[PDB]
Amino acid sequence: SMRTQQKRDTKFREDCPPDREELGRHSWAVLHTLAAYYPDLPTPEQQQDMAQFIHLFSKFYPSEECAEDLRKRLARNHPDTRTRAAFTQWLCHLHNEVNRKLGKPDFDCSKVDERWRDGWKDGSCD
Amino acid sequence: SMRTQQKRDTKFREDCPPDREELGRHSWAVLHTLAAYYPDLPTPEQQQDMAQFIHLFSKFYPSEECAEDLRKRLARNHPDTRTRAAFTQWLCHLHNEVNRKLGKPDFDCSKVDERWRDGWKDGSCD
Ligand SMILES: Cc1cc2nc3c(=O)[nH]c(=O)nc-3n(C[C@H](O)[C@H](O)[C@H](O)COP(=O)(O)OP(=O)(O)OC[C@H]3O[C@@H](n4cnc5c(N)ncnc54)[C@H](O)[C@@H]3O)c2cc1C
Ligand SMILES: Cc1cc2nc3c(=O)[nH]c(=O)nc-3n(C[C@H](O)[C@H](O)[C@H](O)COP(=O)(O)OP(=O)(O)OC[C@H]3O[C@@H](n4cnc5c(N)ncnc54)[C@H](O)[C@@H]3O)c2cc1C
Repeated sequence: SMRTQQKRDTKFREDCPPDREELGRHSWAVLHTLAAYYPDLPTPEQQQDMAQFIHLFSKFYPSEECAEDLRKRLARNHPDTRTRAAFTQWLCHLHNEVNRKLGKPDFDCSKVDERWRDGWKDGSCD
Repeated sequence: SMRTQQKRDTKFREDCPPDREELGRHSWAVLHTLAAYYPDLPTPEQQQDMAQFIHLFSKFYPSEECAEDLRKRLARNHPDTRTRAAFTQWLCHLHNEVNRKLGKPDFDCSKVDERWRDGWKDGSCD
């Protein structure tokens, strides 16, 4: 007809405030990348500090419906910050809870190191 | 000649681990958007919590040269979390310190609400 709700075909200026979905994509990128490089043997102070960082993220996330849903999840499913393996997996399953809520498919958590740190073992990121 | 160092012309798969520059763009988007929606009259607990969030961000940022430079800055220039106006401006000047370090121009901090929350007053984001 002529307007379209397909955003890529409408709004061409990139230096605009993120919307809910764009803030979501930036935020998952930040969280999964921080997790990907977290220590395999973090000190107790680091484990405490990462748990507090996730908690404080949930207080300040500015999409209020998303933030409320996050604070509820963290109440039933505290972050496992014991190791890089535990924390990267924990955050992957959390992200999948949100994907399922929104009708998006599960991401295969076995792929988290390829996706967020190492690149696909086929070399398609190189 | 035939390879190019212009990344947009080389690597076409978007679901790859962010590099230093891509993690930077996601991270500034997250920080400036969190700041944009912070309260104008935050409680003392919120002011404390936002300062700790920035500190913990600086401990966990996984590009180590960037993170070290950040922790140095925060030692000389503590976050002003007293109000939304103070904090959005504080974070803009911090981002400009990094821009200057890297040979990028200053961003006009008077534009921060347009850029990160409201959209340009000319309506080019609508
Ligand atoms: C903490 C948080 C809570 C949110 N809650 C809500 C909400 O309650 N309601 C709402 O409408 N929106 C919410 N969002 C926004 C939402 O999750 C999506 O970010 C947004 O809808 C964009 O979806 P997307 O399809 O682009 O992919 P996103 O879900 O943004 O995913 C980005 C990329 O991450 C990778 N990925 C996907 N799943 C995983 C996984 N499980 N582990 C590792 N990598 C993965 C994929 O490569 C994907 O393209 C929230 C976002 C955040 C960061
Ligand atoms: C905390 C932090 C520290 C970093 N330290 C380093 C480092 O020491 N060395 C290094 O090589 N890289 C560092 N980076 C990465 C670096 O700042 C850039 O993110 C990266 O080089 C990409 O640059 P860019 O030109 O795409 O724009 P970015 O600087 O990523 O900016 C993204 C967008 O933010 C907007 N913007 C720019 N400046 C401001 C401002 N002052 N206030 C509000 N909005 C603004 C503009 O619209 C811009 O396009 C760091 C990033 C972070 C988040």
